[PDB]
Amino acid sequence: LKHFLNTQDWSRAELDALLTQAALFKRNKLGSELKGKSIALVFFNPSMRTRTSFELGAFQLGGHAVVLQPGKDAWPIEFNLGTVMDGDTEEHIAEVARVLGRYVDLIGVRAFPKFVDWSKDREDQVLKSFAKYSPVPVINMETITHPCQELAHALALQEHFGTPDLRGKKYVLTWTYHPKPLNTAVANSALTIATRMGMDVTLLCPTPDYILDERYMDWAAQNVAESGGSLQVSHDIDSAYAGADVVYAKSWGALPFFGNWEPEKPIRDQYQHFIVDERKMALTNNGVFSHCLPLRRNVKATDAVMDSPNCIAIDEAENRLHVQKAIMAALV
Amino acid sequence: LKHFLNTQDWSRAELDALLTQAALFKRNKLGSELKGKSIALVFFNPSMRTRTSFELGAFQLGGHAVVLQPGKDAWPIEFNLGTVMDGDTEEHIAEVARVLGRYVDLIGVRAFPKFVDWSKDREDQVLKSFAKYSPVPVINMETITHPCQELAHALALQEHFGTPDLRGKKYVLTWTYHPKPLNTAVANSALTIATRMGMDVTLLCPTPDYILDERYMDWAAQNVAESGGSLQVSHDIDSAYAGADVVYAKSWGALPFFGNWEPEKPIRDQYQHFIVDERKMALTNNGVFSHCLPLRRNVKATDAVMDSPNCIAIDEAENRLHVQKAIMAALV
Amino acid sequence: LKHFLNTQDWSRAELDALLTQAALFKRNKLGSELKGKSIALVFFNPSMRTRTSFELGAFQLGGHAVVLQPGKDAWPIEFNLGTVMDGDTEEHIAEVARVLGRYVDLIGVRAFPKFVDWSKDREDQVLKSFAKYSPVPVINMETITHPCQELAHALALQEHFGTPDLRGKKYVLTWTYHPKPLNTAVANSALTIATRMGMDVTLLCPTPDYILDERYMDWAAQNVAESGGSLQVSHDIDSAYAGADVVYAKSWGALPFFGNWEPEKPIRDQYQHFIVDERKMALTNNGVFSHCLPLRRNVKATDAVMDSPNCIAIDEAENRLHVQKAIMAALV
Repeated sequence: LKHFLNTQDWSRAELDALLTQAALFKRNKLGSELKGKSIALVFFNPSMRTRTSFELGAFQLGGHAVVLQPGKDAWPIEFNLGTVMDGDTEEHIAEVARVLGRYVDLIGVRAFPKFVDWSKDREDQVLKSFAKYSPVPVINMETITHPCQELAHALALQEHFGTPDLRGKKYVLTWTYHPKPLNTAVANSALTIATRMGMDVTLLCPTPDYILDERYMDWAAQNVAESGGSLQVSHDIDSAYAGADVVYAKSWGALPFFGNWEPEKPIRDQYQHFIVDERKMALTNNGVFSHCLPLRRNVKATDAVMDSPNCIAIDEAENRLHVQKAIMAALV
Repeated sequence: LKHFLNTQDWSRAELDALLTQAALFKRNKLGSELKGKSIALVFFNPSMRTRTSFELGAFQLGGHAVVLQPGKDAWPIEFNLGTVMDGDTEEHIAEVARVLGRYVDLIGVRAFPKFVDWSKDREDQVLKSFAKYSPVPVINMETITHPCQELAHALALQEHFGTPDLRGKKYVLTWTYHPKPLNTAVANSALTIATRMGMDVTLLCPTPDYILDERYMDWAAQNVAESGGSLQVSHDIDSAYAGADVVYAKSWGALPFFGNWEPEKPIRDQYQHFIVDERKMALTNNGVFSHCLPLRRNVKATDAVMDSPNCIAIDEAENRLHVQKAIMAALV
Repeated sequence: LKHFLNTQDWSRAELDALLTQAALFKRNKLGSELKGKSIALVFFNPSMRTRTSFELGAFQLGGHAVVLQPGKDAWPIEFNLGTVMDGDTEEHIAEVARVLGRYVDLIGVRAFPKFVDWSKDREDQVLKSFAKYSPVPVINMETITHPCQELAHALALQEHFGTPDLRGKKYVLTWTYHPKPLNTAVANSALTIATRMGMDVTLLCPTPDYILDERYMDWAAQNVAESGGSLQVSHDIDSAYAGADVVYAKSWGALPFFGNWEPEKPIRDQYQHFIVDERKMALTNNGVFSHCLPLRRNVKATDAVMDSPNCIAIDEAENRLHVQKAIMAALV
């Protein structure tokens, strides 16, 4: 059974086909690819873009999305195997996945890490358990990676430069400030897709402690070797933005300080100058800026940058609708 | 771009057309006016009638409504301009409105005042910000006015008297009791529409402190001059209900005591006799009674009055469905 | 007006017709029985299977379900008659049922007992009030009985044995452990339907204190007399499972300890051995096991039993979709 857990599991030809179908749906949005079919959108965390785009995408293709929130309107779910369920969880994922599988044709799942222990969060237990027990395709709506965001981002870039071939473009994935440590998911995904697309990628971050998990650094290395791009880690702002064609910002807590954010607070607070502003963007080769959203203004990026004509964040957000319809169409 | 923020922004001919389309939809409820289209229903507060009627209205016209709850299932939104977003809000309305605008064809918004400072609540910041940044029409689902309720109310009255011309009818907008101070929204709207319709309006309230905001008292004065009706403020129950054709009840906290409700409590508590009962309704010219709902029985109105054949509250509630379909159809 | 509050209110011919239409829908799931129609699914408690199956069922028949949660996204509702509503409730069921009745064609309602006083919970006030004031058919989505579960369960059994006639089969409704006292609803329903189907029913429970409310014991006695089956209460595990054809497990708090669960805790805790495991199921006549779900693994039933090919819980869950479509189709 084929799922959409990560773009890394898909071949370049399959991803290219997805992006092309997405472009096609953008030209003709109403279709019958999901006529009479349904998708269960399981959210373990809040969402505005993902819930809205998936719900509308199902509707536009003749299907129907059922939105579920375990712990809120639905029952809390247990994922550990061979355990005595006398705690807070009411039912096991083994039953939940099988039951949903008797109702819907697709299952989307959003589950952010707990932020207590990265060693446990990095296993991607929720998503993997759904994929393991579900008899129908499972779609990652964001866990420790955000593959739907990757494709919306990729499409937006191809549309901006007017070509599907992004090789040679200078891509800067820069860390940004936030009063708290966040999920590395979007950063993991940006690094993954930018390298898979063969761009010259530079991972700009405050210190070596902010380098992404080895898993993704390795995916990136393997992607560069196959795509013809390049990977580089940098801690110098100016040399990074210089001649950049694309700048993608995202904040995340240093992995080594996972679970023990107390001492990491004073560390992030001394790098508030990583905020994307006009000065930095002026160093780029008339580069484009984007963010997965939601974005805190004057913290992650300045009002000027957000309101700049070079900001394609709204276009990237729109593309979430189109690429997700291509994904559901391909899996059903 | 045309929005539906207040009936006051619309000409009498445009409002008449809306009411007529509403009557038409009431006769033939299924249509294709919104086929393949969608509306984002953004709720910052609870709702039963508004959410249900809008969701069903979109469905009956071939469209689809996406229900969003910021702070609950969606991310909290910031509305202030040029501010450092390092607080509770995750994203700015500038981005939210633009993003939604890439997904849906219409946006409905419900946001009650905070009740901390009327000077700030009366600016109608949430609704105005959506209308300012949204590339698609915005619909008021209740903020400091409730225009959809106005039209449902107006239609119900025209149906009751069997004519679209309500001039000459004696209309009484009376304040009612409630253990707490409420939003003046529905009262502001009732005063607005009753005068726009040219009726002889009397604003019955305990003391001069319960007179509505000047903005609406002025809209009313201007409406009377154009419609041929009349406006009057009264603090005497009996003289008010006398010969009334319509009685609309609604409770609200005295504006001058906004933010400082402590001393206003003992003031409202000594006017519990404003409750609409059989004795008062018996003084009317076989008048009709209604309320926007939800209504607390034996507090705002008695069981007898609510169960009376002269109570058209259920009809007014139904009409919310029909007038909203006319509104969405007109804006799309 | 015909409602679906309990199978006991329906004749055997009407129930048989429902089960047959359910089997028909299982073969051809898309239809137009609810084209342009809608159902309001009112949930006063969480739900995964019921919300999903009803929402999808409405969709597959061309209709639309509106999901409402009083106290959450909708306003809290008052059910007591002739009372001063100055408390937590905002509106009365008399108005809520009438209003919904002007919007939708069917109303489903889920409301679990409060667990404070069985004498009050057993009156089934919420469901009865909806049926009393609603101008459209009302459907029980689980209160003190779970009739939709009964039919899904019954269909699954007929499919398993390959015949609609279940007379003669040995049916064991066994109590199971849980760190807390639960609703007797599913147990009440299992006893009701198993006897209505004419099976040889044995109510297995720890002590006489765990015998179900007289209302259902009497329904069962009357059912046996009409169906040709039999009813028996047992406190001996081994003699119960012996030669059983079906074993349905469910946990519930002893009625006599309702409201005062403190002393009932040490009582349930000494019967943890009622958990359905391989040893017990091995005593059956190659019997089938099921549970309404959600189910806590290694508490109510063991991993082995749940993963056994004799467990038809997933099939029973699926059937909720089919029998509910038959119910809505019959009532509309």
